[PDB]
Amino acid sequence: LSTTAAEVLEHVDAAVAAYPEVPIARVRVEVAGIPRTLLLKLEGRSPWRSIKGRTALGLVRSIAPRMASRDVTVVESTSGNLGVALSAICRDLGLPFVAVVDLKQSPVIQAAIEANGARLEVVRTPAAATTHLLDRLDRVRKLVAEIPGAVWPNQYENDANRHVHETWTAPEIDRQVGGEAQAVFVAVSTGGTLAGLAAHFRRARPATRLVAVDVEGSTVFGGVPGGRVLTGIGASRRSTFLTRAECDDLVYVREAAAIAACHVLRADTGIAVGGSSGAVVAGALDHLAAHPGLTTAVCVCADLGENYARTVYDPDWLAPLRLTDDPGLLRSRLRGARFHHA
Ligand SMILES: *[C@H](NC(=C)C(=O)O)c1c(COP(=O)(O)O)cnc(C)c1O
Repeated sequence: LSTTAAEVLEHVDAAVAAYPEVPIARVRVEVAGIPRTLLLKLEGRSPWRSIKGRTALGLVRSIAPRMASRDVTVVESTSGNLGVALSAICRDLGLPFVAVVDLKQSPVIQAAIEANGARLEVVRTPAAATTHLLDRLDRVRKLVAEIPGAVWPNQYENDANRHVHETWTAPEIDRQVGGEAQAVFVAVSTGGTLAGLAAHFRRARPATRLVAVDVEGSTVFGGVPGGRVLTGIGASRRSTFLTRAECDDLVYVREAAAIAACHVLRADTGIAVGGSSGAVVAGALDHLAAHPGLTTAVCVCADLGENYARTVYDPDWLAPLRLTDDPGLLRSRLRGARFHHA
């Protein structure tokens, strides 16, 4: 171990011992005449305000031994959340960090990345092309060549991503509500979270249904990429970590139901979840309607609504999509679903 590498490892292990337990909010909603409990795993209640704080620590740990000195620049592609966490860890460690982003990124998340002193490399792909991710990966490789010291953790293929969720995220959930949860709903982009959770649950709770939630136009599990307004959830490439056989079901959600879920849940309970979380809640509403015997499920909520305050919760961003922020109208997009505290 070099000097820089020993320290990084130690910082990462301190962050992990000091990482809080992520809470669960218990919510009830009647679906097709049958009451259901949603266990919302609120991963935005966390130091870097998303689940990707765990991902980021997993990844930094894996790239530490590659660090000779403090010359190293950390480069990574992100839709947002991983940026914030890697950005913060690198600020805390004194290591420079370049975040490769595109124009679709949530402004709130982009601002939290800049505030951590990262360098933003914006990619100029026009919003409503389908090559954003490939263009980001493209630009990352240009930067790894053009910058000495440069180190790419590769969230997309680095097994540390799935591994952290298998060994940390999934046991915590299991320990909290494993005896109760008949299903777990998980949004996909890289697929590392679900691949990790699935690896844990298929061993420890085989009877628990694992359900991927994705959005229209995402090709995590195959298909033809299409344009999307939501971020975090969805990718224009197949997952390295996960195939369709590794989970029990897969539901795609229209983005307007995801948006509707965000607003209605907030109105009904005061829990404001992030965009992918709304898609997960919408997806669980659909899935439970088709499964009368499923009455308790975890929704893994990747982040919270404060990250989307100038998109998903902004009346002006919604107007070009023909949507209000009126909970009553948006409830019609969820078949009248009503949430309450359990
Ligand atoms: C993670 N997405 C990112 C690509 C990132 O750069 O942070 C993500 C996900 C999907 O999680 P995976 O483990 O499948 O990548 C879902 N929801 C949000 C908000 C998010 O940041």
